[PDB]
Amino acid sequence: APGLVVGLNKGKTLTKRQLPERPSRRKGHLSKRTAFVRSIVREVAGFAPYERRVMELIRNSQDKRARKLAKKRLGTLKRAKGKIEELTSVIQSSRL
Amino acid sequence: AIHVKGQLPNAHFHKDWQRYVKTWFNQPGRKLRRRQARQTKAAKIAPRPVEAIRPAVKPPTIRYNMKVRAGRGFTLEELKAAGVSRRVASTIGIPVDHRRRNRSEESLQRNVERIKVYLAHLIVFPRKAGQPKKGDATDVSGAEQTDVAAVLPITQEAVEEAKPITEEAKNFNAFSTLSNERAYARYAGARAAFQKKRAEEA
Amino acid sequence: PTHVSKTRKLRGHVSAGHGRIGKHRKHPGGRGKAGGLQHLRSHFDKYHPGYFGKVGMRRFHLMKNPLWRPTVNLDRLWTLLPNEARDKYLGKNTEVAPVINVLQSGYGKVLGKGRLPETPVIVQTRYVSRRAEEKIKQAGGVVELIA
RNA sequence: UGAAAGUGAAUGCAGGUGGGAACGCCCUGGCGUGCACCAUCGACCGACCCGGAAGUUUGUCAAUGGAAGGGUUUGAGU
RNA sequence: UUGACCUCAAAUCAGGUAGGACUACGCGCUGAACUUAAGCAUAUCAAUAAGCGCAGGAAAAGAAAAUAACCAUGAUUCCCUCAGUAACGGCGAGUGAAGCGGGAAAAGCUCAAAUUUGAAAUCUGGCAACAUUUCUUUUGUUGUCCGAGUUGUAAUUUCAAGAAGCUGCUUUGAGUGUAGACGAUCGGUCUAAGUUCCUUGGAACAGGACGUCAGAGAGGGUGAGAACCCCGUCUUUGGUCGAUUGGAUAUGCCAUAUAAAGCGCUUUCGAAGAGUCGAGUUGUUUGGGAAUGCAGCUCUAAAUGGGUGGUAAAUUUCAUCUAA
Repeated sequence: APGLVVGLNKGKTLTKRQLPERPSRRKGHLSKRTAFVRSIVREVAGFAPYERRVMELIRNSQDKRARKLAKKRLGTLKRAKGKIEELTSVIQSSRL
Repeated sequence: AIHVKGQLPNAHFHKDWQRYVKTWFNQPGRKLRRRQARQTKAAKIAPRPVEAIRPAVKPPTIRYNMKVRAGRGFTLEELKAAGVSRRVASTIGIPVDHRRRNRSEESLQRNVERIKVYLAHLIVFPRKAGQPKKGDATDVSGAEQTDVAAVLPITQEAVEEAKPITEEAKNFNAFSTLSNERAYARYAGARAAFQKKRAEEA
Repeated sequence: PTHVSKTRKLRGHVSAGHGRIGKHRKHPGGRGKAGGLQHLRSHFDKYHPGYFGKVGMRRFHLMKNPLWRPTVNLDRLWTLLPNEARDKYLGKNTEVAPVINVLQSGYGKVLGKGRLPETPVIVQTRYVSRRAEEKIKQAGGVVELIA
């Protein structure tokens, strides 16, 4: 397959290199300062009404309909699940 | 109407096209204008070459990857290997392409040698006449405006000449390998699904 | 030229070659291919069968670049070499066999039409048909697959 | 060539049969030879309908693969 | 009661600026119908004409929230090619791009997010000096007061990185005269040779002799076809004597490099744009097809996150880019 056009690892075999990391690909990494500021803003502002609804539903352990509510609010399951872990982490911290 | 031998007509001429017809009567006039501007630029920027040095890259497709063409500029990694500072390169006329990167030592060595030849054949005038500093020519009397194409062209890889036929080549089935590897790639996903499903069942 | 045209020979004849009964009117049958299922059906179904309807599956964002695979036959393989190479290798037994990279010549597959001389030769190619490679092997040559 | 994945054109002197241009030969015809063309019989390539031999690895029992052979059907083919 | 600050007014307040025209080309908005479909309603005409707003000598676009699936390419624009193609279409009439490839041209960067905190280091305006000029018309520097500014002006950084550190080499003016040379530039100026004879005619610029010039036998004029009568034409991309500019030079002077910067390795940290992305829906658009763009309304994230990989959805990987 290597050096064969067809196959699984198709293509010419060359002396591979280690590409230096791109600074533009570091984006999305949570900084210490960004994490600290967002914690302060969370503690000052609070939660959105739908975030309260999802939190209450998860507390009642109706997770499936909590996920459905989050998806209907945000718009995607990817974002809906991401909010689910965020609010799940919040409630566990509150109970502890 | 349609009653004659030949193709069915397809003339996209139902808009007001006569307003937007484009004629080419200025084709020699445009050609002469480009040359005069080209000659003006060469006289304005002399002695340095009219066209900057470009790297040698490979086009990105199975249809063209066997050819070597000219790129936009030398990558940061290539300049660092050649010993040219990123800031200095743009001053002495070495284009720098931040977007490109060297995935193979073959391409890196190709352009590194390309820069090294350019540096060896380069004459850099001192900023102040009479005091050469680091990279700087002591004698600049013989400077002339030449062409980078004459000094250093983009050369395609030479077609391999005759080589002996080995026994390991003799006992090699080209068509069977092609069909086997195509089927191997085609059912790679199904095999992995079978193996994982069997594993969880076990 | 207009001085060898037919409009120069109809000067004096009233209808100008278009008849007195039917006349030359603007569009007595429609404009273009209009009517190919109603009144041009005789022409369409006799001289252009297959014109109407759908066939096959529909492919989005087709790019011909990853499908590029021009083909060469076996009898054109030796023509792909320079004349000096041909004179050096055809008909003479040498320990080294020539290499014919068909990719450089601009082909993506070696097909099996034709015959080859009795001289071993290395064929470097992306693809090869089944009996094309069989003929090369039986002629003494080998096929080395490139990427 | 197929909608595609894909495969991809020599049993033979690149094939027989009939008519044929031109030439040769023989005593008006006869014999040889047959260009171009059409009638035609077959071979090859692809699609379709069968048929499952190697090989490949991965499930070997299987997975993948698709040679031989069979159609006298199909193509804007050799 | 005085004051401070915020907000909001007034003045023929000090100094400025906007309108209108032109609109071939350029950026938008808005927006048809005739017509084609042999009728016609989707379609087409056409993202056209008309209407409206806003620019420049070009405008726009532009340094990737870009392609691709390669041995990968590398801002934009235009040309050829892809290609009348993929696709879109009462799949009817008809419509219809993009990647690569070849070329013309090429040039890169600037902020917001950082404590200068051992010192708002920044800026407008008044006044007073000096200075400079396409220019007594232009453009500034210095000083000093009022003010703007800490609800943030400078330096520093922009993801291609960078910042903090660490040793160790290399590098440097936003200068101002002078002199001459070398170029460019619009412009005043200079330009070779028959009008010699005969015939015709109102007139010779015609015909016939005899000549001359030619780097000039383009063209015009002059009482008929004039290289030699005249303006010109060639020499000329030049001589000249006056001008304006360009980049070097040859020097003089002011330059406080205590500084500023490139490179080198860091067990390090590394701030990255929100009623925005995205989702649904409704219009409109596209070749974009279980939506290509745009807009309205509803819901509205995130932090290895978020875009895009041209068949909807869920999960998992892989590339790629870094939006508002």
